[PDB]
Amino acid sequence: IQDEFDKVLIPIIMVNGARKMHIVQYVMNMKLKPLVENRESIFEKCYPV
Amino acid sequence: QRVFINHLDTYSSGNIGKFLANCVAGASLEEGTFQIVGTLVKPESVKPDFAVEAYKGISREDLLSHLMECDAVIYNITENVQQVEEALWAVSALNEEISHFEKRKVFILLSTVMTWARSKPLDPDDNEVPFTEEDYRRRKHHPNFLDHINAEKIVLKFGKNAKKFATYVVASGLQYGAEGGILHTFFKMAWLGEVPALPVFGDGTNCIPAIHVVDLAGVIQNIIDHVPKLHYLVAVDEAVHTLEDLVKCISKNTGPGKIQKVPKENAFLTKDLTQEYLDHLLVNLRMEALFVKENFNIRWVAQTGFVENINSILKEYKQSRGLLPIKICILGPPAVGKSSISEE
Amino acid sequence: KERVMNLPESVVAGTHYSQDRFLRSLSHYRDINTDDETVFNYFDELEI
Repeated sequence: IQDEFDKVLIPIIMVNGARKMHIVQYVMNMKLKPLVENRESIFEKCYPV
Repeated sequence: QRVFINHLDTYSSGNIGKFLANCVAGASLEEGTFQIVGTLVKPESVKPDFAVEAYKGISREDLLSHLMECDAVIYNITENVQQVEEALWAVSALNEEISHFEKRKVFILLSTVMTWARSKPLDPDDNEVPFTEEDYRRRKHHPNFLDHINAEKIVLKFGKNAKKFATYVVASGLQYGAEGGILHTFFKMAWLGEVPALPVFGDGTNCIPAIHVVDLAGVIQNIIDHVPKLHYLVAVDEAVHTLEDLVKCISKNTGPGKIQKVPKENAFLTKDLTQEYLDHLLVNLRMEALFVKENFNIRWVAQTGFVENINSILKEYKQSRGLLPIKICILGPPAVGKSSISEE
Repeated sequence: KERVMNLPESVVAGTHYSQDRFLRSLSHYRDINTDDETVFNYFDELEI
């Protein structure tokens, strides 16, 4: 299925479940959080000059 | 089966009773409790839960009754003057009980090697020759202990009934384990450790033959089951440690290891060091419980010595007041409050 | 911030608690102790 994600080239993240689960929760929360907060900005590429 | 010992709120009696309760009669002959009854030293004390008897003072009639009630009786007269007179009364009234006896009953008295303080050896030149359960007959006195010796001898006068009635007396080395008062004091000293070197007394090279309360209790049960045919036995370790070794060990493990040898007069200042304890500091003795060591099928704690078992003995003492070290860190912002609270 | 600013100017004089130092250290304190990871995690794994 990861190879299928290659074929589509969708975003993939992975996180480790061996830590106590609330740590893992915080980690995937933290990584997802920019995507949601930005989401109003879908693309919005910008350029320093 | 039912056994008396006096003053169980002394560790010496108390822990013997504790272990003697858990063991089983006759078992000592091999390599569910008893019933145990006891007097308290202190009205502050309360019945040990291995024991069931309660007498903040006992009626002498009640005492004599319970002395008949027991299968065996032990008494101890170390430290206590009054216990000597009471045991003498007990054994005298027991002479009547010998006529009353349900069975040949057992009496035991607990006593210290300190009785031997003032002794010519058998070999005053080979000063390392040991002496045994045979030799105490010799034991050259020390003054209070000489009255103890008198009570011992009187107890053997009644002992002469032998097959009709058994009496026994035992000489104990210095007592160690179970918060034992002298080592407790030196434990207390090293636990605070505030002096950079811990005090040591005159020569200090004097050997103090010693027994541990559990191994003494085992000896007592072995005597009870055996009913040994010699009516005095010695209770001392092979350790042969000098007091110098004792304090060196104590300071090394607990303290700085550093130690200082000082006039005994400097020790005399101390509160819990009764003159009895200072005398224990004075004594050299050299004896071996050969009769026990042949006869008695003890499963030891260890036959060896305090210096070796020191780690276990300290662990016992630390449990005795639960003084397990407390160990903390607290996390967050810095300094103000944080350090303040930590220091509080 | 209030407590620190309320510290005597003499007390704070040149200290790590001078406001620039205080601010930077406070941030650094948070930045290290991510809920992703903290020193606590070692003891948490010991479950003490």
